[PDB]
Amino acid sequence: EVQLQQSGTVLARPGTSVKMSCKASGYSFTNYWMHWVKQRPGQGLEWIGSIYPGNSDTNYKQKFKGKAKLTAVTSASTAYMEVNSLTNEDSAVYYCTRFGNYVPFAYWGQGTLVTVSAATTTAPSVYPLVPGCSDTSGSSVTLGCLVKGYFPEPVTVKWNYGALSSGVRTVSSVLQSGFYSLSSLVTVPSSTWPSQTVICNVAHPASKTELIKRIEPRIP
Amino acid sequence: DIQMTQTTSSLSASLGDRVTIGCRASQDIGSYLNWYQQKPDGAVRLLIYYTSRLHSGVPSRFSGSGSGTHFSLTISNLEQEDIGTYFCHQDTKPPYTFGSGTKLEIKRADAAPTVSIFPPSSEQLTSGGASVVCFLNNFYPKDINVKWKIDGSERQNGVLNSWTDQDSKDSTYSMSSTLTLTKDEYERHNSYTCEATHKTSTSPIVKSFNRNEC
Ligand SMILES: CO[C@H]1O[C@H](CO[C@H]2O[C@H](CO)[C@@H](O[C@H]3O[C@H](CO)[C@@H](O)[C@@H]3O[C@@H]3O[C@H](CO)[C@@H](O)[C@@H]3O)[C@@H]2O)[C@@H](O)[C@@H]1O
Repeated sequence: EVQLQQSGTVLARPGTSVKMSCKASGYSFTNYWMHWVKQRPGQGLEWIGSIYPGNSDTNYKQKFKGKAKLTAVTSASTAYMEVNSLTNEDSAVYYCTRFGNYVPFAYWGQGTLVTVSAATTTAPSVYPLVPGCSDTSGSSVTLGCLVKGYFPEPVTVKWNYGALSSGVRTVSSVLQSGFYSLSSLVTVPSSTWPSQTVICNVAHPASKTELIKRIEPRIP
Repeated sequence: DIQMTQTTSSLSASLGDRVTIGCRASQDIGSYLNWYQQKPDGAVRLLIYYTSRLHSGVPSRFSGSGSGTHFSLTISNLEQEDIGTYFCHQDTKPPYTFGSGTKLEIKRADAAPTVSIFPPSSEQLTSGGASVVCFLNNFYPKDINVKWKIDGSERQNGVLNSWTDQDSKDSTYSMSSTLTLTKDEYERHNSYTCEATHKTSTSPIVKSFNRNEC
């Protein structure tokens, strides 16, 4: 019922600013403190500050004064945070979260991932993972998609537009020489493939790409 | 500021066992200590607030204790759904501070991996690159190594290893090892071999193909 809907992933150059949003629904926006929290990879959670949309009173951790700016727009039931003078240390997932009443952070946004980089967006290359010609044998087959050379994070992978979820294994992304790669694999029965379309759907929000790769037997 | 310190960064425990996750505050924070669970998809959920009070849909298996300086979240009998990272949070007054989280893994019966090897696709090859993939499926424990041999010789360079998160249903892991070469390099060799060493067997699980398709 209470929901906090945050804006999507952002890629920003060092020295610039980003403004992210957190749309609140299912409660009276002006009657609760909205807090913002920063999560850097392997570096815990850090409280940035809070705003009370009712009167737009703000609190900041000393560190973030002049660095993060919290605003609220009542007509839009939306809380904003603008982070300026961006550095590598600002690359993080930022959460908006509601405080109170008589409970702490009971409701959380899904997080907004910020990547600070001078590098441009690069869509992934997708290649099928198909058993070799001399592979023998089984009642189940393992198929996959190699997702290579993309930037920034994230990439999501699904199978048959989400209809295939059982036996799906998607490994964590890896950063190598400035670019990310990952792979997703699925094990399906021998009578579903090559019989049916097994497509991997690769989405890369930063490049606004939604890719498909058909998994088909090798050329004989 | 009040420094929040979690006892350990990672914990492994069997289903049904009692699990405690500790948090320590650098000053006395009374009862103002909260526990959140973060799932692999990054979703955050309040479990315990004000030291010991359970929140929405939180199983009775959860309990909290606190002295004002030392705190713990306890799970009476570990369940499958309890996988995740657990963070403490003091909210006496601004600035609020958090512990750095304890990652909770399920300890499972040992499981050997199922291994698969994937030659480069014709699609990739015609574009000038070649990746060979070794996939190790549904094993436990997480610790596993993959050795690549190209024409019988070990190759460590251009190899990328990555794991899935622990399976939310059966607690197994999977991983892939990706060997990247140029097409020209790939076509200069015949035999491609990955060897998977795991505690489940003293002998490596070996998967191989020959580029000559035989
Ligand atoms: C039980 O511990 C858990 O609760 C605290 C959070 O509790 C605080 O939440 C709201 C502030 O957001 C605050 O309650 C005030 O807001 C309500 C009005 O909107 C009023 O009920 C109350 O207003 C004032 O606050 C003073 C309370 O001392 C009271 O004198 C005056 O009415 C409540 O303090 C979490 O941190 C713990 O987990």
